[PDB]
Amino acid sequence: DIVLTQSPASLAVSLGQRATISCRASESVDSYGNSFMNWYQQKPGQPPKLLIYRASNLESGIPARFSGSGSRTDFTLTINPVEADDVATYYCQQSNEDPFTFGSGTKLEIKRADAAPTVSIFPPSSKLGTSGGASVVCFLNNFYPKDINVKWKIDGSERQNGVLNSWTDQDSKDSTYSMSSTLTLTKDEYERHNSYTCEATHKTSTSPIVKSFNRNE
Amino acid sequence: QVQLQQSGPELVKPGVSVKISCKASGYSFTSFYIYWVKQRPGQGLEWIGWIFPGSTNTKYNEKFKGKATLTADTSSSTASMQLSSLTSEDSAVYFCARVDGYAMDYWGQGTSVTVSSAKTTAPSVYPLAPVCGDTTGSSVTLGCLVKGYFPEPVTLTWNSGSLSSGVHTFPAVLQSDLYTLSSSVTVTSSTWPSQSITCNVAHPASSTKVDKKIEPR
Repeated sequence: DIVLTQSPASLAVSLGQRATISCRASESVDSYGNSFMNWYQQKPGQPPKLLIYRASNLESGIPARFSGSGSRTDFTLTINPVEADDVATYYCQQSNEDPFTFGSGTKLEIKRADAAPTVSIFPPSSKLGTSGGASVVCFLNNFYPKDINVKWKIDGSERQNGVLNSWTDQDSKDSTYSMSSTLTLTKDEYERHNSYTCEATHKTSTSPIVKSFNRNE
Repeated sequence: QVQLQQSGPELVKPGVSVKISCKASGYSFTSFYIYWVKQRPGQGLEWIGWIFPGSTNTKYNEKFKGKATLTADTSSSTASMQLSSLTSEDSAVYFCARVDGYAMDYWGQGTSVTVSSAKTTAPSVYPLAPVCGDTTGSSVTLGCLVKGYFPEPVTLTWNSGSLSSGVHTFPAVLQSDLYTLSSSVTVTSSTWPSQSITCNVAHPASSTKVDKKIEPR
């Protein structure tokens, strides 16, 4: 009912620096005398955690580095300095009237030194062959930034059918990303070809990291 | 110690109502408001309605009025929400929150409801040992493949939870009405295979607790 918009939608801030988050309102929530604007921190898989209520007053247990301000419709939350465990989507909510509404979302991400992924290729297990399946797994662990492309090659030729990808959220300590790719194939298709290469291009190096295995062993 | 304990995950067919419980402990149940919040996967937060455990007093969001009903039992100190005839746009994470005017102080874990009209399928656990060949050295990675299951979630554990520091758990991605999820653990070469590293996989719907030891191929 009362629209709350957050700017920007996503911000990148280096460790130890200042981050500014805005929350615009369609109606003045500060009515009657005091501001009824709350702030929340939500890490993936976890419920939102209340940081600051009424724009100014912080909740007990929350560090003083989390600071909020504003009145009427324009409200701002700042974190100074930022830490590795600040990776979360931050929300502003309003009380006042009439059905309670949350903000819009603003994802916080940390900029650090560029890291190269440690690539590890895994052949299908012996129990996969008995079931009739064949999944070749490839893990890309601890790298920055998030932008990465994985290309599967079977016997020198690229394969894009049956590729399953999943990206992790930023680490609460390392502030790094991780990705896993799997070739969902059948036993009939697996035994016909020999070489399987996992290839990944990144900003850290022009040469792609190629990890491969042969079925012949 | 104020706590809110919500129920487990839920799989429902379209056109079936469901009750979601929220157990409260550590405070006087009848003296505080309890708000309920909906979260569409990969989206923002939605306020559903509040309930006062003292007596029958509720106010709902106009978008949820004819769908959500709130009840509270004083003797068991549990807040319960019923959601009538669930659709595709109802598959979300529902939260219960304790509110002391006018901010949500304490939260539950959140119940993940999925609809979803597919059959519940058993997960298949596959151990991922390093590429064939008697070791490589330095620091080797181990993996665990969970292929073809329904529905969410799957709780992944390594050695009952002792070696849970260098673990990368990947979010599940749906393919052809089936979920797939992987986990990788990176350990030093000195502690493998001298120390036995096991993969603990648990699934609620199929009621399966498959434990698999990763042994060199």
